[PDB]
Amino acid sequence: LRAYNEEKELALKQRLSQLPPPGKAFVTAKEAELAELAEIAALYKTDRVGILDILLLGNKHARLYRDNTALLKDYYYNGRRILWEIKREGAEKEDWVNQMYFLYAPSLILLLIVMVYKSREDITFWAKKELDQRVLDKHPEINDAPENERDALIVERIIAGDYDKLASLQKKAT
Amino acid sequence: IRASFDKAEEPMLGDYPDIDPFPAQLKNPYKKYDDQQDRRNLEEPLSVNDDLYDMWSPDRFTHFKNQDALKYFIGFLTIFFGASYVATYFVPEKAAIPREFPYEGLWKESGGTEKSKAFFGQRS
Amino acid sequence: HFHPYNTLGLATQSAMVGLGAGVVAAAARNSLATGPRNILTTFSKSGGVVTIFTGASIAYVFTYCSAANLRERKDGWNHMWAGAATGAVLGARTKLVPAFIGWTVLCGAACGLFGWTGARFNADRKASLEQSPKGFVQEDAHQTFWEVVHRRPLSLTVEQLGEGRGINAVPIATATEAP
Amino acid sequence: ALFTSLVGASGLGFATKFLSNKIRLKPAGYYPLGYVFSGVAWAGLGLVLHNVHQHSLEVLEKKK
Amino acid sequence: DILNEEAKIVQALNNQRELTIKMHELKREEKDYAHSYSPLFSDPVPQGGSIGKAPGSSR
Amino acid sequence: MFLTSILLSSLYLFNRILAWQGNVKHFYLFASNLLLLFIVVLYINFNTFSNSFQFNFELFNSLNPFGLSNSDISNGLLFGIDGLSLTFILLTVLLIPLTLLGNWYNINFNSNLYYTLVLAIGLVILLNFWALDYISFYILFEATLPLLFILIHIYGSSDSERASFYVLMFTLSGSLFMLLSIVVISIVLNTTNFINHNLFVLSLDLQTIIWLGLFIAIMVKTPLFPIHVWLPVVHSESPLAGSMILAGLILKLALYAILRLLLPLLCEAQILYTPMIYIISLLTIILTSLATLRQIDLKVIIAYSSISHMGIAILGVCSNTSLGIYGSIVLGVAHGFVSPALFLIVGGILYDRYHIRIVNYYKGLTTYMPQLATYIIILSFANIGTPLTGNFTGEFLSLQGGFIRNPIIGGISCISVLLAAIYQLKLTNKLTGGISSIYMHRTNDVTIREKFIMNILIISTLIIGICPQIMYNLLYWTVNNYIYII
Amino acid sequence: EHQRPELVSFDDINYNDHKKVREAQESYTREQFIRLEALKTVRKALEKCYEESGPNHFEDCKNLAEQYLDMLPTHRLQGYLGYQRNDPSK
Ligand SMILES: CCCCCCCCCCC(CCCCCCCCCC)(CO[C@H]1O[C@@H](CO)[C@H](O[C@@H]2O[C@@H](CO)[C@H](O)[C@@H](O)[C@@H]2O)[C@@H](O)[C@@H]1O)CO[C@H]1O[C@@H](CO)[C@H](O[C@@H]2O[C@@H](CO)[C@H](O)[C@@H](O)[C@@H]2O)[C@@H](O)[C@H]1O
Ligand SMILES: CCCCCCCCCCCCCCCCCC(=O)OC[C@H](COP(=O)(O)OCCN)OC(=O)CCCCCCCCCCCCCCCCC
Ligand SMILES: CCCCCCCCCCCCCCCCCC(=O)OC[C@H](COP(=O)(O)OCCN)OC(=O)CCCCCCCCCCCCCCCCC
Repeated sequence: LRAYNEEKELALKQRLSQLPPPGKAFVTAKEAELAELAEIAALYKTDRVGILDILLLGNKHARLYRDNTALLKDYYYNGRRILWEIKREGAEKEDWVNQMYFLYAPSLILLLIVMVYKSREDITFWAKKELDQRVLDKHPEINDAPENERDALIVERIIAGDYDKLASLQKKAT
Repeated sequence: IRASFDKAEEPMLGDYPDIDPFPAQLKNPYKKYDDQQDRRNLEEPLSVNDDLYDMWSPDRFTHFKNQDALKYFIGFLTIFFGASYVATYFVPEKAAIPREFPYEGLWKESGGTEKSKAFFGQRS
Repeated sequence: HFHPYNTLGLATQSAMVGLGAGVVAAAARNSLATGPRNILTTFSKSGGVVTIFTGASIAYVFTYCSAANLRERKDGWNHMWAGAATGAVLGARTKLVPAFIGWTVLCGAACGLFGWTGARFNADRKASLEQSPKGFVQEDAHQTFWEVVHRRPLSLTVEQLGEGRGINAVPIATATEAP
Repeated sequence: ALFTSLVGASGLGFATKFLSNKIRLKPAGYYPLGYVFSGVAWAGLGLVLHNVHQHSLEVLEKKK
Repeated sequence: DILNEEAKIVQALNNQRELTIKMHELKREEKDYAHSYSPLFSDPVPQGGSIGKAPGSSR
Repeated sequence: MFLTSILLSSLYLFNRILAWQGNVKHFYLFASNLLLLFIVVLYINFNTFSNSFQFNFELFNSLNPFGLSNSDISNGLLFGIDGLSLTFILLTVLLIPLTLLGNWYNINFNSNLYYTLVLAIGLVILLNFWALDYISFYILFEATLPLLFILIHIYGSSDSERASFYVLMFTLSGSLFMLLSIVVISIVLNTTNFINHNLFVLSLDLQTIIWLGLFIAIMVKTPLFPIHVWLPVVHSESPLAGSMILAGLILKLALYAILRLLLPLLCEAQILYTPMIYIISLLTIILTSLATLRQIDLKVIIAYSSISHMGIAILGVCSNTSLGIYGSIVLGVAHGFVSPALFLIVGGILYDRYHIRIVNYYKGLTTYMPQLATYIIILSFANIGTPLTGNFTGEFLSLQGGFIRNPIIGGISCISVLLAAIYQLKLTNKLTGGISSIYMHRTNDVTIREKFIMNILIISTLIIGICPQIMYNLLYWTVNNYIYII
Repeated sequence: EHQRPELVSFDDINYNDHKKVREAQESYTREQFIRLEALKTVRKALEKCYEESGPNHFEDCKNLAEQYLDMLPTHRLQGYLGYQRNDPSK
């Protein structure tokens, strides 16, 4: 539930009405006219919005706000192009970087994480264990072998026996 | 217009100026063009089918004629494989027998079964 | 099976029909026009229509009957060859070769598309859903066109597809059995 | 269900009033009781078509 | 618990398929003279034009 | 009442962001980004052990027209996923914030129109891959075309009239024959359905002549040889978003539709008629990858590159073998990464800077843009099919699957590695090398957003190129669901 | 927990119920992966035979090499639509 001010929001338009257009206010290739603008351009940045203030108001405030922001935007970016204005530090955060680094990128990493650990349940990893269980069901005496010996005593059954039971689903064939 | 494909595009152009296509490489380099890299003045009319006559086009040798060059290449290809084939008739014979192996030709060592002894095994 | 066609008889019938069509079209062209015209300019300022209606009508049915006789069957291909001949007649009015080749290819393809569907502007009464057995089959019946079954016989699919690619007269696993 | 079949036809009504405002070059909410009028009218059309479909289903049920 | 929720949908589509086959067969079914035409006055039989009528005209 | 209340709240929030903020670039980004958070949680609850369709819903049923329905009689519009259907949704949803981002600082005139059209023709191609009837697949197979027509006509570069007419005309002209072949199997079977049609056989004389109506319908959409008239000249005049979403999403749809529609009820009509598919796919690979050499324009080259890779892909599908199906899927998921990155390079970055797309102006890009010439080279060498990039895994398996089915056509078609190297490296060394050009003032380096897009579209190729198995957990049923080798 | 669902043939399961049809599809599929793991196990054994044998691999496991080249045409994925759409002996 952030805040705004109404009378400041009217006085800002009263301030802007006497100002030159954005296509003129910076095309003079200092501080007589360029010093009022370097504060007004920071009125774009100063972040008076309101979280719950957008919900609980009428459109009379909304149109007034929207026209004021649409002029402060030009006074910021035109002065950024020709010339706070007269500084240089990096990097001035943009408009898209909040919901591409903090919603797009972590969901897009979470997608990689889920794809890696969903690959654990695979048909090869299940078919190997099912084939070993099918060996140990018919011939459970190789369970009595030691733990190191069983991995070579299953393979002699696999190589030896068929153990596939595909021709038993095809009883119409023979 | 020199090549047979440049001639075959005369009825398409209607307002195109139809200039003479000349390679960008065979221009001299010592004239100071706008583009020293590609040998081309700033507003110079490009040819019908330019990108065979670009600097980035093929190398386009200029010493031999291409027809002659074809004859010389196939001439070397012929004089190698003809001489090396005729020289197989003038070969001398060997002084040794091929060597021999035990165990009925090592049929069992390189695979094999008693019925299958023909495919595997050498020089009993 | 079939019966061969009288090429000369069908061609001279179509020649008479093309004659009558050329006459009625020249009579239509006189009256649906402007400027000074009389009885004699029926065939003077005719636009050359009676040659169109005559030549197309001869060439189509002559090529059609000839193609149906030398192939000894009737399908949509005969309409393709006959429409190619019709495009040859209609292409010669514009005395240019790539035009002519285009007329012969495209009119022949359009007439072949007409012939393949049944060579009819209307429908066939029988052999369509409202008047043909459709739905599932009831017993081990020969599955006709328009019908569905659940499992085709393997001896039928080996006759239709072949004995090559992956399809075989015995499935591959019971072909490799322990006894 | 009857209720969603009312709410959807009422939403069609809100779309009619909205688009009729936007052809006349008015704002979105111009005469905001007119949304209530169109919602009730098109919802009544949903009532009618819902009941006709009910009775048609019952006529099909009675044929067995 | 998903094979069952498929069997439900496939039954719900085979029911609609049999519904269509029925309602497409119920169109082509021939209809009575009392359903198709005038419900009362169910006969097609005229007795038309009785003022100067002649005995022996019925058949 | 609850899900109605969510909509009545969200439309109000949309209204108030329309009122105070001017653009809805931020709320379209927020919505299209939350689509990821939704679809990944759908991926978590996806049972991979079942061939079955997991998440099913009918819209527009009789008993409930505005919403969901649970009845014993269904005539609405079915929707659901498995596997196959889900890899392409995951391809989609991580790309649509990138095209929505892709024109961020660009539009300047009726931006609210443009981003609405782009987001809408992305949501329609989500629900393409959700669909389950033949009609519900088809009623969104051309809900794209209106908004594509108007997105090309307005906002197209120059001579966008003709391109907009082509994207309506060619797609529609090939699409009506698909409508014919859908009508025929909806009056024979009386079912539009993607679940039951494995059961239904047809007569070979019926199955023969309805495969034509779908094959010369996908011949237009993945542009095969009597088509691809329209592909480069819809690209070359498109805007930036409608080129990425065309070449990354609209093309792979018919790769999905040859799997979903054709292969499992046309089973016996294909094995007679695959060696026409091999003719057409080979002489798109031989012909359209050879007309790339003589191209003056710079976006048209990447257009014909898309044609050549989609011609490799459909001789992996039509192999009736097990490696080719998975190879064509990994082609469709990796070309949809590497190719819109190339459209960001050609009409994305370079047309924003210099506004003319002729090749002849552009040389010496290295001396003033080093960290763009890197993205020229690694992304080109990803398009050719260097290994470890995910394009080679697909090219390799699809050439192998097309080598099983007919080995002479596979041996001839193997030359595509050469033919795809020729034009791409010829373009790369014209752009990368030489003295920085005369015509060209030095402009900005590639900026933070046009790196943020690129590194996503490069890592997402490299992960598939290092492990193509990260999506075998989805696809291993659909490797089997389409083989008819008895 | 390694679950083992049942085997359902396509023969006599009445292709009007989608329960037994889909289980028959998945069962023929899963048994086909099992049929493949025998190929993938003999290949793993043949390579160990080769690497330990060294020069006499020609005669130590001629049987395993010929074994692997016998299984290779007939242990792969083949499709349930071949056996579902067609019946032998009809
Ligand atoms: C999607 C774009 C693709 C365009 C395809 C359009 C062309 C489709 C044509 C094929 C089709 C319509 C089927 C269309 C259904 C879907 C149409 C889909 C969209 C339509 C746009 C028209 O078939 C026509 O084919 C022509 C040439 O092939 C013939 O030409 C002519 O030949 C000469 C006289 O024969 C004339 O003297 C000559 O003047 C013409 O030359 C015609 O005779 C024939 O009627 C086939 O219909 C027919 O097929 C036959 C089996 O063959 C069926 O009978 C069967 O008999 C037993 C045999 O096993 C079995 O008991 C059983 O199997 C079945 O009982 C029929 O029931 C019937 O149905
Ligand atoms: C029988 C045994 C077989 C064994 C081989 C037999 C000999 C085969 C020899 C030919 C094969 C060589 C590989 C083909 C690619 C050639 C590429 C090439 O050479 O590009 C070089 C060219 C610039 O090089 P250059 O200007 O000369 O450099 C001078 C530096 N001072 O750069 C360029 O700008 C060239 C751009 C065009 C590249 C060539 C395009 C045509 C390629 C022909 C391939 C044929 C495919 C036909 C497919 C039909 C299939 C049915
Ligand atoms: C142009 C004509 C085409 C048809 C009109 C266009 C479609 C209109 C939008 C309707 C379709 C999507 C929205 C509603 C269906 C999904 C949400 C839902 O409520 O159902 C939950 C869904 C399936 O339902 P179920 O799993 O059975 O659980 C319900 C138990 N009662 O459980 C799930 O698995 C969720 C699946 C959601 C994914 C849907 C596809 C994502 C794309 C959404 C696009 C929506 C476009 C809306 C545009 C808004 C503009 C104001």
